Amino acid sequence: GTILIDLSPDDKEFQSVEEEMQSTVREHRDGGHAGGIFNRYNILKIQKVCNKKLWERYTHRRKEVSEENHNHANERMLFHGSPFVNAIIHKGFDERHAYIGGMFGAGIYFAENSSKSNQYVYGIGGGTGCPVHKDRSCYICHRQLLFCRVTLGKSFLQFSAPGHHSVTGRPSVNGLALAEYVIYRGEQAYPEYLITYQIMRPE
Amino acid sequence: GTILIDLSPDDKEFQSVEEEMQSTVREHRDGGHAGGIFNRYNILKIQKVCNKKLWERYTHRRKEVSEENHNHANERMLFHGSPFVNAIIHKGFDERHAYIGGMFGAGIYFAENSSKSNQYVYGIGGGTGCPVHKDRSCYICHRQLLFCRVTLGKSFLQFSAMAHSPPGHHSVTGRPSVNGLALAEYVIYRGEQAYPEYLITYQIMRPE
Ligand SMILES: C[C@]1(c2ccc(-c3nc4ccccc4c(=O)[nH]3)cc2)NC(=O)NC1=O
Ligand SMILES: C[C@]1(c2ccc(-c3nc4ccccc4c(=O)[nH]3)cc2)NC(=O)NC1=O
Ligand SMILES: [Zn+2]
Ligand SMILES: [Zn+2]
Repeated sequence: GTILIDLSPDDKEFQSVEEEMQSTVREHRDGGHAGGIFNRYNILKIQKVCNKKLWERYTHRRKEVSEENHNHANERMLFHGSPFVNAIIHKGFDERHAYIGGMFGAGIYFAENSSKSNQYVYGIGGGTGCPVHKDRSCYICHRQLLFCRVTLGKSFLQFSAPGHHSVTGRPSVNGLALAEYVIYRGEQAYPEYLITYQIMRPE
Repeated sequence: GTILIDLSPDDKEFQSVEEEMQSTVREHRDGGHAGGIFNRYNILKIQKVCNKKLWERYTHRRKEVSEENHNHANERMLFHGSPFVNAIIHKGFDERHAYIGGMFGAGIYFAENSSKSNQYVYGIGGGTGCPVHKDRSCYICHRQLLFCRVTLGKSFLQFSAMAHSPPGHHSVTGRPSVNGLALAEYVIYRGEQAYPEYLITYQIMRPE
């Protein structure tokens, strides 16, 4: 089903996805333990992820949700990082992609902060870091994030210090952090862009 | 200078800290008024607090106390709840964090019962409860406690009915004399005598 199409760096679509990726980088309270130390990325590639059957699975679920929420899908574009980005662009999101111990309750997690999703590229907590150097802050190995179309519908607003289709994990302390979100059905997200980058060591 | 490092639920360090939380829940004489009604917590996250500077400030004070007490720091792990948990992990403890009207005197209070420290998450007596529902028994909103390394030194034993250190003492141990299920509470006078080692984020859990 799945084909990847390169966006040229000169394409406006490449440029708006890049800018979203760069501009939603923030400092993390772990000092970069999980995701490494950086303020921006070297963007290597941006690919549109085209799969007709996964896309129809998304629009169909989107429909159902809009119709349970006064015609409002409450659709966002959000980041997702995972060691399973390959399975996801081929087979779609599903239960095995759910973060069981997630801070806002078991489900599939998405972030407004690209740098938050970056923390999960090598697994929970950055796991053991890159597979080549075991370096969570590796500046050499290439990473991927997905920039995804997510249907939130009626979102349960949860604060950190049934009748809902998602949870919004609002930040409270950390007046720097953006929102995180959780869906319970894989069909409510579609992995539209695949972004290959390095994190860049600061000056 | 503070960094917070997540511990994994599979880490035995995570597990020891959680069990310390859970196993020290008790009934309170307020029926849950200040801290809410619960028998256990839902632990969302445990982070180690790393800050090289506050840590040296802690150990320098501990050595002093230890020496003044015949080489016994009398160091414990104790809970602390406070609306200012975020400041404390950055700045450490100082006299801003002293409960002036505390039962065992003006100073900085620590509990062996996690549920006792939980009564202070939203202020003394639980203030007006969570910032969003104004509900002191809120089962939805996230709370944080600190589990801290605390130097007692020579501790003055004070019995209860339930500023400046006492004469040549480095702390007070407050021991409830009526209720023997209640565990001890402690007071220090110097912020440097405590280090916030873990930050635990949790919800109290509704019982059935
Ligand atoms: C590796 C895996 C997992 C866990 C969490 C995340 C993840 N968690 C997040 C939490 C907050 C914000 C973003 C993310 C995010 O982009 N990704 C990704 C994959 N853990 C798991 O049980 N299934 C997964 O797919
Ligand atoms: C809010 C504040 C305060 C007062 C009491 C407590 C507190 N009091 C306790 C008393 C007994 C046992 C534990 C605690 C405990 O964990 N925390 C914490 C903060 N009052 C204050 O003057 N400074 C504070 O930080
Ligand atoms: Zn590497
Ligand atoms: Zn609340």
